[PDB]
Amino acid sequence: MQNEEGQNVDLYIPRKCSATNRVITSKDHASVQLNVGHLDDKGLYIPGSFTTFALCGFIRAQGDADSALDRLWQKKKVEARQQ
Amino acid sequence: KWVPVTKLGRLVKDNKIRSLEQIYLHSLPIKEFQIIDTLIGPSLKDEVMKIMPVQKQTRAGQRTRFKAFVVVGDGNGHVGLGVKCSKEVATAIRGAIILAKLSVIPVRRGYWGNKIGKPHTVPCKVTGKCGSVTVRMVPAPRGAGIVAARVPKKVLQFAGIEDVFTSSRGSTKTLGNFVKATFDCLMKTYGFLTPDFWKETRFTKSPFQEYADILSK
Amino acid sequence: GRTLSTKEADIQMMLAAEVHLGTKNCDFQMERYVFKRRNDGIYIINLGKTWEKLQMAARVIVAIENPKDIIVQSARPYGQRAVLKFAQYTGANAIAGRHTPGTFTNQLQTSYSEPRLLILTDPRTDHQPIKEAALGNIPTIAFCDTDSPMRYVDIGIPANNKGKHSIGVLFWLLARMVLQMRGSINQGHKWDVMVDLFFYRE
Amino acid sequence: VRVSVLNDALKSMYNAEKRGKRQVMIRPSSKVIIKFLIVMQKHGYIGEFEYVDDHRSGKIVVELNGRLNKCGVISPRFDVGVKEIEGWTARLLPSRQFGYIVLTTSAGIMDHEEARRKNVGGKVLGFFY
Amino acid sequence: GRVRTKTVKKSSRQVIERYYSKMTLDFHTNKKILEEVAIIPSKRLRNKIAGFSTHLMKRIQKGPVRGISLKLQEEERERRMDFVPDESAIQTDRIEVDKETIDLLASLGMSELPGVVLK
Ligand SMILES: [Mg+2]
Repeated sequence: MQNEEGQNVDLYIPRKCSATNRVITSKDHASVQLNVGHLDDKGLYIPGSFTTFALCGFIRAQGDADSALDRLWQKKKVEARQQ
Repeated sequence: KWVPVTKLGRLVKDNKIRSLEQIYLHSLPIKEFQIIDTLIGPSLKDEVMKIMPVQKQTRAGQRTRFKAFVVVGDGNGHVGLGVKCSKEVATAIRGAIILAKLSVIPVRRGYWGNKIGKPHTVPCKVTGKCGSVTVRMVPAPRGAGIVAARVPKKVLQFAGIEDVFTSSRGSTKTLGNFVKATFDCLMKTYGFLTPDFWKETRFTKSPFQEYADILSK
Repeated sequence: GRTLSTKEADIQMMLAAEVHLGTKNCDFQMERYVFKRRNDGIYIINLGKTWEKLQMAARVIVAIENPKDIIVQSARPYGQRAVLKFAQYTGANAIAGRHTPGTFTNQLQTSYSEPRLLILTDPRTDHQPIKEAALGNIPTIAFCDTDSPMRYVDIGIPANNKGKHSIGVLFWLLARMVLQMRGSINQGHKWDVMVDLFFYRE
Repeated sequence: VRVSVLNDALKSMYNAEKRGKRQVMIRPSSKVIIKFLIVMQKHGYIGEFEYVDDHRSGKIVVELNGRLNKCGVISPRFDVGVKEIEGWTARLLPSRQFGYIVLTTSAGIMDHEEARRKNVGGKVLGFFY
Repeated sequence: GRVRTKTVKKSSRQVIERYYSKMTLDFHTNKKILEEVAIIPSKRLRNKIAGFSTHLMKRIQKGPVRGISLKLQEEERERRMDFVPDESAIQTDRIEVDKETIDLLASLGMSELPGVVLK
């Protein structure tokens, strides 16, 4: 949200679930954030280089978080050449 | 003085975390009221809303305990609610203040029509429910004021909302449920997905990962 | 000759350890990792997906700057030694046996912990740790069988988490991958640590 | 019996979006449903939708972006003049900054802002946001 | 009845944990050791703690006792458990796998894995 002039007005921009797109609230303590590190040509982890995924409490309680994260990681690895 | 027992408390005492929005972004639990006191304590104001006695029947009479409801707020988008039952009214009030400080939440404020100046009302229609009490908040034009009963009006004033319309259904004479429904309605402000939030999220390191080396000791 | 690849040798060892033998029931959320059901009724797990999930879990683990923020625990007796050795070699913490309720929520408890990641041998027997972690924004990696519940499981590795040999092999495999990604040991299927060290023993 | 295929389709999409499904099935298909879906897609509340022919009413498979808070039908289709659009929007939409009311007018199926722009009235079909 | 209280039990456990080296199986020697290495307000309490400590020592001589952590017992257990056999108990030379596992490996492309044999 922005003013007519163009100034940011919101207190903060909440994160969104990487799978459901739901807004992650401040008291959604079931939500999680995961970093999947990247590997070089020799199968060595490169420090500071990872893909970040956020999962909401709704999906994690529903139990679809595992499959959703698997699909998202597969797509992101295909895009980023992580094999 | 204060000896933090959590990573978040340690970071707040070490000044690595300077704003409540950093915690709100990652939704980390807050288990020490000293964090809130250090971050937004100076601008916080507390108010006792009701002292409710409750009684438990026993073999040798009725055991009476008192319930204290406390509302804390900065009037600038931060509000919290606390309920504490205790034998003594003073102890109940102290516990309620601590709980409200711990339960402070961020409140999203938007515009009714033209977006000039600071926000004055709720971004969209919201509804909170506690027990049988349902409280609905509707955006209002500038100058409309806070159209609400005394309890929701106090909660909204502490939250910092300038003008809004409200409707209520159910046993609103149940003050605890009324205030809890108002708090839920205010909390639901940031959970609604609007077009301005359609932009893809750019994640940032959580505090525990950013200051992992500092917390490693 | 024809030296096997790392994945080939790894899947061979999984077959030797019987990691691909599931139970007679399959969870609807674990069905995607199951290959097919045999005439007897035991579901066969897909060792390729198991290896890929092991790789993913190792990738997630290696990204943790401080290994002491990772807690791995096993409720059942068989996996206690496996989790102990995994913690010893990867540098993480291990909790062997019963899990104290409130460990992740009671800030005043003496055993209070704030892990950045949780690792579990079986969700069914480690339900309480998973439920508690659901209250503290703690990511979860779990070794899930065909009938394991997937609730509050972030990364589920499809494997037989009931046999001592299977559990030991799985934890040895995860430790080897994490160490290789870190770069402290040589790449390939071989690792100086004896696999039997992770096996439950009378 | 089946009375409002548009209502059935919108309810199916709303339930699927709540459940978090990436794709939803609509059966039977209709040109009113297609126009409603096109209106939503124009503003970006849904992804691509594909029509499947079966020598019958047909079927539709719609991809869901995750941006749809709620889509619903208004029954009966009340007559809405150009001056009643403000009241209908106040009644149905969460806010004045976003949200759409779909109307069928003599100029075609369109959202309430386009109806206001063209100064055309009609009958309310539904809403989405 | 004669049931030792929490005070006696805790005192005996702590005394055994902290001074296992000098502990004996004789009640009089144990009570003398307790008098030397602890402050007990009551002689009756001292005798009760000494007797319970002797009983706990007798059990420990048999084997491990829950609630008591002995450095030597733990170190000996770790030393014994840390051993490994000459040959690992995982035979990759011969692996009997069912036709379903054969199909799984064929789908994976690992239809040539050495040692894999159908029943
Ligand atoms: Mg018709």
